[PDB]
Amino acid sequence: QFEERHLKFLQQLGKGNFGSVEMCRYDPLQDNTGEVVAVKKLQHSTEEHLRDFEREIEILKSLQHDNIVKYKGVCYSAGRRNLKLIMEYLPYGSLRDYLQKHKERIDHIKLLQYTSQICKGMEYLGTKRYIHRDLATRNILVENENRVKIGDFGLTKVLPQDKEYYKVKEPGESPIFWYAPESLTESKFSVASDVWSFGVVLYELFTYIEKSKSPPAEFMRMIGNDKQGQMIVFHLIELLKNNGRLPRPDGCPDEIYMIMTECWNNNVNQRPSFRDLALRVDQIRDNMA
Ligand SMILES: Cc1cnc(Nc2cc(F)c(C3CCN(C)CC3)c(F)c2)nc1Nc1ccc(F)c(N2CCCS2(=O)=O)c1
Repeated sequence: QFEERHLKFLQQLGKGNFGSVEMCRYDPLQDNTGEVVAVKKLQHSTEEHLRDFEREIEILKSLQHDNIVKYKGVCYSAGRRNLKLIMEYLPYGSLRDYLQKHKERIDHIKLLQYTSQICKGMEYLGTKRYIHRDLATRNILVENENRVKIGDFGLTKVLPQDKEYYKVKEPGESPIFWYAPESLTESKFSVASDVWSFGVVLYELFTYIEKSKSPPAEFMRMIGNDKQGQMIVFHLIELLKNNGRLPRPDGCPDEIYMIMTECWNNNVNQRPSFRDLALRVDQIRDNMA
């Protein structure tokens, strides 16, 4: 759909797990009438990454929801190598940076608005049996002050038809401080591990991304900063099996922290569903208004 000769580079937006994203202008008339778009590409176009990137593209194309970043197309040159994914451009960047920069205008009601939008997006993913696997505020984007969207599907897996978990071990470093215990121990990913990660996202939101209060800082302080290398993971595992948890963020109401701790159940089957999470969050939001 998009021809790369018209994809005009404006800046690099971010560099992630085997991918990078650039802000470009698609200007096929070359008269500065084209629209600004986001362009995702691989930084090493090997074949596992190309096939996984094709899976990611197909997954994003199959999703249409107010709280999921919009797929716009693909662009290739030289016979389908250098595949690029074209997406809508969201002008406010990640929810992590946005929250860090506007923490004194964003009150609790607004945090719960974002929360409820994230839960609706995640429930829509669950209806397609997609497991996102990388839920974090750095991965949620801000369209405007009233709308956020889940935004990076590079790790998203489709559940097998006969099971409710997906076992995956990738080469790479892993956002272990967002991982459910069964994901750390058995590499099992499910809707319930996405619910654990969502609990961590709720924590993040209510810390307003204060630097010492991030999940990596809190967990490294809890287990001890002398842990170093693979051994860190080991200690984290013990911390979670002895019911060590991230603390209640400053100013967080007890109801919200209880939602968080209910999402951090060691028992996979006792974690709430995203529909219930949305219902509780919406009722709290209505109580506050
Ligand atoms: C699809 C999409 C649409 N619009 C936008 N708008 C956007 C607007 C911005 F002002 C910024 C920043 C704000 C902060 N300073 C540094 C400069 C500009 C920005 F970073 C993004 N971004 C999108 N995606 C995206 C962006 C950035 C990413 F790192 C990743 N990721 C793929 C590798 C890891 S990642 O999965 O996080 C996806």
